[PDB]
Amino acid sequence: YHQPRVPSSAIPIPNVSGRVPLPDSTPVPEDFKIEIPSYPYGPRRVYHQSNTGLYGSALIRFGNNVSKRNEIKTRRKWRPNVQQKRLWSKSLGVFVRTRVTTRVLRTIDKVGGLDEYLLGHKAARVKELGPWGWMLRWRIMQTPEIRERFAKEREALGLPPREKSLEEQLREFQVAGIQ
Amino acid sequence: ATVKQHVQLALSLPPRLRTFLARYPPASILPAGADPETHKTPYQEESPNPFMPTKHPITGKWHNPKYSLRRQAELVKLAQEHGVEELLPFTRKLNEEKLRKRVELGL
Amino acid sequence: GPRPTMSGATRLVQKRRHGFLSRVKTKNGQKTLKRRLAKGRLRLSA
Amino acid sequence: ASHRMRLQDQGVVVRLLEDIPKFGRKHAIFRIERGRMRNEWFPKNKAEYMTPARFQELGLTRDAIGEVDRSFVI
Amino acid sequence: EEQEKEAKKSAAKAMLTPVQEYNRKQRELRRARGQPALTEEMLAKIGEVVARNKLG
RNA sequence: UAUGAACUCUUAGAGAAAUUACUUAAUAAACGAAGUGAAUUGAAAUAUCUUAUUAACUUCAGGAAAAGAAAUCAAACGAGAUUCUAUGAUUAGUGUGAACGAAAAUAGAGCAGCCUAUUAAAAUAAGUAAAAUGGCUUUAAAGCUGUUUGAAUAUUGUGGG
RNA sequence: UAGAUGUGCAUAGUUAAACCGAUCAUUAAAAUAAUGAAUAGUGUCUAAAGUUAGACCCGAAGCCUGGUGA
Ligand SMILES: [K+]
Ligand SMILES: [K+]
Ligand SMILES: [Mg+2]
Ligand SMILES: [Mg+2]
Ligand SMILES: [Mg+2]
Ligand SMILES: [Mg+2]
Ligand SMILES: [Mg+2]
Ligand SMILES: [Mg+2]
Ligand SMILES: [Mg+2]
Ligand SMILES: [Mg+2]
Ligand SMILES: [Mg+2]
Ligand SMILES: [Mg+2]
Ligand SMILES: [Mg+2]
Ligand SMILES: [Mg+2]
Ligand SMILES: [Mg+2]
Ligand SMILES: [Mg+2]
Repeated sequence: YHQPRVPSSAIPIPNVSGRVPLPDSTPVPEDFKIEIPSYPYGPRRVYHQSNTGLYGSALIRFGNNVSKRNEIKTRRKWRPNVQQKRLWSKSLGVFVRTRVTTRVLRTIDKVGGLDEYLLGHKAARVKELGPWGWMLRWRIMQTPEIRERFAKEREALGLPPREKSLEEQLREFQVAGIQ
Repeated sequence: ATVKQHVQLALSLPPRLRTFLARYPPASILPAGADPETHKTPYQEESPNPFMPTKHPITGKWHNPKYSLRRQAELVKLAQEHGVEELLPFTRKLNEEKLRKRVELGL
Repeated sequence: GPRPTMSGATRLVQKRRHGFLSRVKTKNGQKTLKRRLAKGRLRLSA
Repeated sequence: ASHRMRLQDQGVVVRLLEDIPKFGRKHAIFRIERGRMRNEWFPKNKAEYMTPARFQELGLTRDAIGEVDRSFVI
Repeated sequence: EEQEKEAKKSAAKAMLTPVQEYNRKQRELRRARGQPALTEEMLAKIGEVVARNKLG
């Protein structure tokens, strides 16, 4: 999709292909790439359309067209109610464009927003996210809002406070290019 | 001299039983003046009764028992074959409780 | 009846249409090789 | 009348944060159309979804849901 | 080529939530406790129950 | 029991494989799982049905894979994960018919349990269970599913069957 | 050593079926009133057979699926 530019972040919203192409305006040392951790459950072998949107657990289903008198069976399909919406992300602060089903839209309102739908750790949710939803999950993790939220939740669980960030690495390349 | 063979009887039990008794020892086998509340085994501290569900304090959700009703029946059947059924904690699969609930309440 | 369909036939079309590379570089051509290889053929192509 | 009717959505529970006029005062809980909250209020930080966890932190119960006040004025 | 493969498959450890990191840390502390051992003082008391329920 | 050598292509890139040009560039089939899914045929025609969760194709994966330690079956007694073979069974049952067709249980091959899983996983699971509707499966249940909706908190009787 | 274990068939028939039972079923109550139904099985071999599988042998045009060729 054509995603907006994050207000105060050089890292753009990833491409559905998994690539994060940076503008040539950003000086970057050659042989450098932003690789997103692979999806734990791997891509979806059928209905590749769902590998680029928030489809949840909905796929294309095949069944029969049953007549009225003789009950003759004919093959048909059942497609999910896929729509293209602009969802607000509090962390990023922009309207993330994506294809989402009407059932996943209700879940977004149920959890409290797009960010709360991507940060879920339950196995059922990571499967619903898919390759695309896993990339948005990775993008919000780099934001300072989610970073300060996880750093605060580690103090309640008795975890030590938590190397270098990816947003500062790109900042270090602009000062390095001036020297 | 009969104490050297008693330990040989406890050491002859199946490993599946020795393991369970090691982490969930009842107050009967503990030392004479021992207090069950203190020196609790790390497993007992997590679950006083591994056969009953426990409500996590922080999160208001019940945790399934460490031994399912199917595995509870296998320990009672394996413990009853070696005469150590008096050591297992309370279980609805106990041959006595199963029979007590019937005589008490009936059909 | 049969016709002389190989009159004026060039060996450049044989390599393009039935050659080895016309098959290893296509999905359906890999089957022909694997099929002909399972049967034990020496002449996999052309 | 019938024994079964078309299933409908009554809206989403939200708590106002900016004292929206014609809808309710600040910190007012009620059900609103999912479209207005999703496209207008939430992006502008005018309201917030009332998730089950939000009810516990604020100490309120599910029985505190009000109704929209079309006659409200600042 | 093997270290770049194992390190790649372990690259998702930076996307873990604080709870996922907390549970994974408890296994390291739990697995270090080991298995409780049965004192021969306790084994002697267990044999008494066995002998009493087999021969009397 | 060690050991020297072991060319070219399939198999860097290109191309009319065994060439070019480079370089210490390199992995068939059968079997497995999911997805998709016929027709001949039989019913003495033929539509539901049967053929058939078949053949075939596509994807992904390993030496095997899949499955697996009960939200399982039983029936007032009890059994105790999965897998394979036989009986149960031309049975219950479904279907106008033609035909299709279980499970409990038993015998044998193996036998192993667990979350501290002998390789590193859960803070015990919510858009889920479930409902209506359109289908699959099927005995109407259970199970699978598109659409629109949408719960509860443990034997001190909460949830599924 | 001892105990138990391993499909099945028959030993009782009757009715739609259960209760019932050398008796049972129908007679809207029952009752010799009548009518119908009652007495060696089981295993093995040899052989001939019914059923389902290619099913005594040879023979279509055609239908579907995956591939090949301008
Ligand atoms: K007919
Ligand atoms: K029948
Ligand atoms: Mg698609
Ligand atoms: Mg011709
Ligand atoms: Mg010509
Ligand atoms: Mg509406
Ligand atoms: Mg070469
Ligand atoms: Mg090449
Ligand atoms: Mg069977
Ligand atoms: Mg549970
Ligand atoms: Mg459901
Ligand atoms: Mg029910
Ligand atoms: Mg059902
Ligand atoms: Mg259910
Ligand atoms: Mg009889
Ligand atoms: Mg021509």
